[PDB]
Amino acid sequence: EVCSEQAETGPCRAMISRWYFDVTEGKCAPFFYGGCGGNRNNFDTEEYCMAVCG
Amino acid sequence: EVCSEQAETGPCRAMISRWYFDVTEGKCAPFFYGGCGGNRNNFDTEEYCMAVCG
Amino acid sequence: IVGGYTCGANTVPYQVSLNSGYHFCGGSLINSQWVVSAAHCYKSGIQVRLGEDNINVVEGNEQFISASKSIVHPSYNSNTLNNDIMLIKLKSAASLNSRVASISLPTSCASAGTQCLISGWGNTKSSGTSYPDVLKCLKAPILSTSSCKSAYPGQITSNMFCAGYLEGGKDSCQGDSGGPVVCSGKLQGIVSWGSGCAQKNKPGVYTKVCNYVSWIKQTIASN
Amino acid sequence: IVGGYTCGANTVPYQVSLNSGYHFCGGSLINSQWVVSAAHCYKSGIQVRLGEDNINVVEGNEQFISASKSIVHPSYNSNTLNNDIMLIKLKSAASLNSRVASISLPTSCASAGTQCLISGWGNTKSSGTSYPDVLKCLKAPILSTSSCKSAYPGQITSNMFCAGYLEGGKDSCQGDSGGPVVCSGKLQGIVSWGSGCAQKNKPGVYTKVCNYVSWIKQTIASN
Ligand SMILES: [Ca+2]
Ligand SMILES: [Ca+2]
Repeated sequence: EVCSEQAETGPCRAMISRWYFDVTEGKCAPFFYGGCGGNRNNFDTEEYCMAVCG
Repeated sequence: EVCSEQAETGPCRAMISRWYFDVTEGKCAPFFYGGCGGNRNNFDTEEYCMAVCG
Repeated sequence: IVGGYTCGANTVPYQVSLNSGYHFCGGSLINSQWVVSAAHCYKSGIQVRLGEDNINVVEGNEQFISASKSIVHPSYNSNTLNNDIMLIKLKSAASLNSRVASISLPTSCASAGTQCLISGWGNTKSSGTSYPDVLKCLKAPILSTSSCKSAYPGQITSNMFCAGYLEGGKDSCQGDSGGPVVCSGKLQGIVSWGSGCAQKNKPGVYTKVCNYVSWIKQTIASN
Repeated sequence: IVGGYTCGANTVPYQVSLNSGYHFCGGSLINSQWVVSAAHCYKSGIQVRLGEDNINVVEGNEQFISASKSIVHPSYNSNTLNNDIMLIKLKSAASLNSRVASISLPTSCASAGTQCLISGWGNTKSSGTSYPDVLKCLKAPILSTSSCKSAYPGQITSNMFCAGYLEGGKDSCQGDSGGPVVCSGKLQGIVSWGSGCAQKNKPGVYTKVCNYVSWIKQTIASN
């Protein structure tokens, strides 16, 4: 599922605050996304992340 | 890939020290596995984890 | 144990800690040379620790004995968790005393509603982690099979029972596996699995020991 | 910037910080009202910060101006990272002074071996994270296209160039995107991407600015 993938920064070099679902903690946590690539466990807000993965 | 999945404890209740590859840190890190279930990013030793995911 | 309380040093004398450099599972002493635990706790080179309270400090009143053989139940299914029971033979017999004692095996099963004592050194947070130094205890009743089946559709076999609270807040957790569920001075369960820990409508699932007493006796006598 | 050094307050006057509550990308001031950055740094409601050194402390000598419009390059490909360039128009013109100055666009491209100055507030660890308060600088030469192509087989287009060291240890990193690569007083590159940061044989890849000067001029004049 998208919610089980680890948070991926990607090869781009920006530091954009995004959210991913952390299976261990069982909730969404923030991470810095590089701006391109990565995977689907990458959401704009904590709320969106929870609506999809919570 | 197996190396991109988050570390999963599983539904069993043991606390067995295992290893998983952390994509963010780019190396294997330890975690406590419940003893059953979980996923493939789960190795016996740090060395085995690195041989497969490093 | 989530939502439990400090048992008190040596108040659960049959409780053992399984160690392989660190505590990984619990177990119960059934006699001076045999320990009952969960099948998924199986490991090579296990050191059994008896008379233990603070697993992080050696007080000198404990007994550390190596396992000579670990016999997993022949029908243990790692996928279903059915027959999640294992017997461990100690290299040498434990010295039974005020701190080390055996627990009785059941002749009759326990009914729903029975209050049992569950113990272990597992995580104390249902969210996050916090492992205790000392042994924690929890009083919890056995749930009805229908409640159990509904909480875990398709997952409960005749060799499993649910115990705890459907409201959540109190449950066993990671680090408790293999530990005792004692009701009225009898060993009725072994900590096994559950969805998370202390989650509402996700109570703990335990191995129904009364169904294995013969196997236990046959194995002990034949080994 | 991994392996760089503290530039010194206001020694790189054309360097800007893109902010949306926190610094997310860098950029370069090309004139009193236009900033050049990377396409993947595109965002709605960007506040441009000029005359900045410590991004965490407002010293009162900075200029915070909101972006009125961000024009991404029409052929930017998020999959290939080709044409990774964006222009940002400030709501009001910056006050150019000793701390705020524009950088010249190139008329000629730079050749391999040219030493350029790269700057930003990105991660300073090639392993783990450590974000600086103050602006970091790094001197690095432009690599030959063959070296670049071999380090990133199938990934380098004619609008990209590699700069840095194949031995690793010095590179730009997350938080540096959109920043300037200035060679001989001319803006020749924009921080874009790379495999990790400061990794041996994985140098930084930058947008080849000399290929976009016309577009830049056409866009500025038409907006
Ligand atoms: Ca102790
Ligand atoms: Ca400042």
